[PDB]
Amino acid sequence: KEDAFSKLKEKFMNELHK
Amino acid sequence: APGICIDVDNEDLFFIADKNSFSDDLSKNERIEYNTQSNYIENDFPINELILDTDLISKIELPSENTESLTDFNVDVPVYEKQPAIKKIFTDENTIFQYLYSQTFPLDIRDISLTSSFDDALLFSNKVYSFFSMDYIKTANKVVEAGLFAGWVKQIVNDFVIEANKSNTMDKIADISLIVPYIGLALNVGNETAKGNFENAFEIAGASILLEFIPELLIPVVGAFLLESYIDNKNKIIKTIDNALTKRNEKWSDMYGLIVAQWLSTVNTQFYTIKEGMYKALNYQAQALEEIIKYRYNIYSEKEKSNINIDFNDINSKLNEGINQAIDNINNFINGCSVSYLMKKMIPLAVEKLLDFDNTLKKNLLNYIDENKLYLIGSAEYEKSKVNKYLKTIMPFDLSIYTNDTILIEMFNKYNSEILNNIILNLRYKDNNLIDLSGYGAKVEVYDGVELNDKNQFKLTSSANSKIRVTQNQNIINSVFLDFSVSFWIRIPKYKNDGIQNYIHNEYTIINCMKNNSGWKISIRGNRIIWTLIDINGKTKSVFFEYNIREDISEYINRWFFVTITNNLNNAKIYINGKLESNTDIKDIREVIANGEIIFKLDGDIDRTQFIWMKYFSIFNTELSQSNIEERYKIQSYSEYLKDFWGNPLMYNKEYYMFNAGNKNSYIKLKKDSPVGEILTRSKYNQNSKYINYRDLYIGEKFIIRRKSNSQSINDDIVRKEDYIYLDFFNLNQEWRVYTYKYFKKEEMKLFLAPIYDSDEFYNTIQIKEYDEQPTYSCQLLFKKDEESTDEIGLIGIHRFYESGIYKDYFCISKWYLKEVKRKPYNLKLGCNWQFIPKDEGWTE
Amino acid sequence: PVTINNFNYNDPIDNNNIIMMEPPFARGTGRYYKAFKITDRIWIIPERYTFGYKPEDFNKSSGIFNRDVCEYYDPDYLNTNDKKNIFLQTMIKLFNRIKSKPLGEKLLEMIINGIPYLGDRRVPLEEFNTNIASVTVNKLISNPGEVERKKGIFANLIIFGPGPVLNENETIDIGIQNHFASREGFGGIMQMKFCPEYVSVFNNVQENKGASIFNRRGYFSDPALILMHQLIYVLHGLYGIKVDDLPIVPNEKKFFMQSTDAIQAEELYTFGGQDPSIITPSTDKSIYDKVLQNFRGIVDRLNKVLVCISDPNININIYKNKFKDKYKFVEDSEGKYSIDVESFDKLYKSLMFGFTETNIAENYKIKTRASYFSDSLPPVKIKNLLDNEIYTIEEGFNISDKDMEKEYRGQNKAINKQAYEEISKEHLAVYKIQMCKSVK
Repeated sequence: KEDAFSKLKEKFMNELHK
Repeated sequence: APGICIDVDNEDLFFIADKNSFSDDLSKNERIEYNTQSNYIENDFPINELILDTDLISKIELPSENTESLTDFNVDVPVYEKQPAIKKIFTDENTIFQYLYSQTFPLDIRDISLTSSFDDALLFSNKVYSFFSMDYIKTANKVVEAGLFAGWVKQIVNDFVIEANKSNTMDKIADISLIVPYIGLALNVGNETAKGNFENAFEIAGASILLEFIPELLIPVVGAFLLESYIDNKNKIIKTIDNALTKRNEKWSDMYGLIVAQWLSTVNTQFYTIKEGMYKALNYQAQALEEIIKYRYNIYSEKEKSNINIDFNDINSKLNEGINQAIDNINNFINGCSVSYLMKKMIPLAVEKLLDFDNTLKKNLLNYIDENKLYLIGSAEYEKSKVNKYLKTIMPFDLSIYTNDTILIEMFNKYNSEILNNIILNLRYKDNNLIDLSGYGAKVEVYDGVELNDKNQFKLTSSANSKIRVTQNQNIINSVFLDFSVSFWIRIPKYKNDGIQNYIHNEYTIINCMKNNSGWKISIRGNRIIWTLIDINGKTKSVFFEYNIREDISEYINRWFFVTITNNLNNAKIYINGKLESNTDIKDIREVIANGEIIFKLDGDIDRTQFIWMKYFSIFNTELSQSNIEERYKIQSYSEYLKDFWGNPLMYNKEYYMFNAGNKNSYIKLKKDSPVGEILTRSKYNQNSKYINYRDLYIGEKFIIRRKSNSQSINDDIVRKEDYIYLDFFNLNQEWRVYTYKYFKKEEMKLFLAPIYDSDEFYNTIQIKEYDEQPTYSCQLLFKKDEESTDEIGLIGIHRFYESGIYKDYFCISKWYLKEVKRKPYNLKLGCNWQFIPKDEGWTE
Repeated sequence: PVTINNFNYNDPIDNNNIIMMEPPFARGTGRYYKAFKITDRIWIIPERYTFGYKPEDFNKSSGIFNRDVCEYYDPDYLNTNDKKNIFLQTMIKLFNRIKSKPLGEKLLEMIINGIPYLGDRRVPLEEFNTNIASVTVNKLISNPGEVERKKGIFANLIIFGPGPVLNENETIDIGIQNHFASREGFGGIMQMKFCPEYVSVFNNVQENKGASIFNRRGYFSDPALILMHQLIYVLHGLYGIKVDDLPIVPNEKKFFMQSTDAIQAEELYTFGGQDPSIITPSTDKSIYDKVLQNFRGIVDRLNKVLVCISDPNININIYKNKFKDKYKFVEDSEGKYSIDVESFDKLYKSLMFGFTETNIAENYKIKTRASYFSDSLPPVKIKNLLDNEIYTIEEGFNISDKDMEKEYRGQNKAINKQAYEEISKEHLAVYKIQMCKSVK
């Protein structure tokens, strides 16, 4: 299961631009 | 005629005076009388007084030389004859003479090489023994191209100078001021000093291990004093008593002079021969290198020699300055060892017999006052107190009394200026046991209930068998006029919340040194450490240090700190971590007995789960200055490794809660449905009392440190400075990791906390640091692109981020910290300063 | 002041300052030597010291005399008249260097004036007796080929050339019937064997000040200091205080222990510096007490002396006043002599601790070794002591015009190579221990 890492990555990229 | 046979000049042997050389006269009795005088003869005479003394040269004219012929020719004419110039002996020993022989080579041999094998140097003509490092030997033995030669020549000459100049101990916490560590390998002099690690063997046994012979001292039992009766005269009885005490001083001084004479002619002679050996050994090693260099220069073709610029006088000159620097160190080290043997191994044995003489004289003099009390007319009691006062203070040894040689005086004055020579007890760990490395040979016996580890930590529990007994050397010189210090490290556990009343009220002893209800005592009552003095009469003085038990974060509670206690005429002082905390006046007390047994044991109304940790217990025979104590604090704080919150070594594969020195009441929590560090506030102490306050430490995420690569020293699990590590933490069942994003446009940025996966846009490599030069348990965490790169991204810390609404603190990486970490005093309150808190027996919450 | 006499070896015999002496150890056998009076009471005989030595021992062999000397042999030293003159002129020069400063001049003045008592322990208290080998020496005053005629003279010191070992300088006192007048308060004629050119060599490894040298290592000694060292043994012997008490004796039970003779306290007193501290205060006082008791024997003799049986021209009162002055006794109104304890103390200390090699070396700015117990290197030969380019009366080797004044550079084997020659190891004899390996 790799897509757990991708779904966290977008939340970080959201948190960064927040 | 096989067998290796070495011709040694009688000149190069050791001069060691026989015991029959020395006088026995101190054992004879003296008759003391009203007009008895002291006998001293100073071996000096001033030359200027001799040059301008009008009485010296004769005024009387010389009588005529002419007289009658001699007819009585009777006279004894001595007769001389020769003896053989060789004496052949067989021996198993390989000492100085044999080891120096191994470092020479014949004139006609070509292509010599160096070796660390003593036996190979003897067997083979082209092998020359060397006492420098494995790396020097290998570099000296290397053959190279013509273009690389002048580089190699410059390097090996430089390496020689470095190897010769080694003047420090590898173990930096050992109490040794100066040492030249290759002496053992060079000569094998004394007790097999070439075998094993010499520096290690020296720390245990001292100067004694270099001596080829331990001499048998003459220390006579001083004879009895026979006091005269003058029943008529009061005046003459008081003069006889005064002459007895004054003649007692002569016997002390003459005993010391007897010891000095034996020192100079049996011990200091041996150390002289050693200094001469090292001078020759060093010159042989230079000669071997000059022969190797010269030989390899001439293997090259004639045209290759003109692409190589070498100056052979410059090489000889540069090696010689290296030898002369090394000889200065060796002379200082050896001179120190010689004075050390005098002061620790000879003088105390004389003091033993002189105190025994003083005791017998005191019994004699008091009985004499008692026999004559009628003729003393009630002044009697003034004389009895004079006798007891005079025979209390002992004569201190001063070498300058028995010689005017400036070399010897400066040896002695240097020795006394070095604070490590004031140590009289020094407990340290070797081979699953505690022993005394002071040099005075105190007896130490550890019972089964004391836990020991190889970091010098020992644990006193409430068990009956958790005990240590130290029996002190009785022959060390300070009864009335105190002048001594005590130092140690200690970790004292936290109070139990339920049992605060037993903690705060019940005093308990940890270290006890008492004899005839007099001495000193170290005790604890809750959050107070106490030093106590007790005299012959039962009088008491105390000085204490108390740490605050209402503190968000305590620097003392269950954390290692350094204690030093100091005692002189006026004061008894406590220093904590090198700084003065408390001070009490101690003039009121008189005569404290410090020669008792020292008992390391918990004693009092204690909890059954009570314990204490201690480290590096030592005693000095002088009052340590603030500098001495601050220096000792820094030295004993040194390590290759990093430390945790409590002060114990920091470990890989150990669970840790994280603490931040800049935001002390803060902690890291993983945010709900988001991969970032949320920063909350620490939960304080819940309820009840009034005397207590603290902040919870076992809170926030449970981190764990992981090593990067297996290709390393996999002996221990200890994290060192500059190591590369992954910072991980637990998330339910799985182990997650801390990353930073590869693009970092602003100054501060949130950190990415996610499971263990090989990504392409996130860095995982952290270098653990310690930018603080003073002692600390704070470390820092540095992100880079990878191990090899010299660029540094930023340091892990905390920042207050703005995020719009339609301010919150996050676990971050920052550039601003890198611009501050190298400022002069160093900010302890910086947000990049982290400490790791493991779960510990001595802190419950 | 002190006057040094001048003469050449071939000068005629005058029976006054140039004589044919019959020296003490010849006994009454017919061996006589041409002798030169360098100052009052001091004689030079430019010839080899043969007394007690076999003629064949003057050659190098497979043996040695002393275990602690690097011994140089030369049977041809002093075998011509020209060689004897060189010796004599060299001794005159060293004597002038010694008197060039007040300290050494006073050493000579004490020696010249310290005449032996006219007697020894066997002589009755009431008598002076000059007819013993410790007081009187004969000169042959007849012409060549005539029947022997003799007269006696008093003397203090007779300096010979070397015995078999050129570099083994030595001072010697006279024993009769197993007792020594120079050790019992009386004093007696002293003899020396001396060689000015073959000097000792030492190093300063222990010294953390100046350690300059270049493999031909260390420093060579000034012959004037070597001479002054032996002259201190002469002084002690003339005043009757040559030490006989407990000696330092080396342990020899192990293979690594150095072998030497017993060392009386005097040898360490005479060197000075550090070395007197090896003599315990117990032994320092044992020696002080014995000298004093010997001196008490001498006052009692001066109070009782009535006649001189052996020489009727001796004025009893002239000699009483001379010996009073020598030993620093005091005189009461009735003319009895006694010991003043203050002036004994000052004299004893000046003789034993005043004149030392270390004190003299410092005063004359000559480098010498650090202690009696330091290592010795093989001797060297000084090329020409009679050349003022190398060696002068004023400065020895350390001449300021030649830039040899600083750091004793005139004595440094690496700097002043012109001054000396090494000696071939073939000619030296050295006691060795041959250490052969074994196991179990």
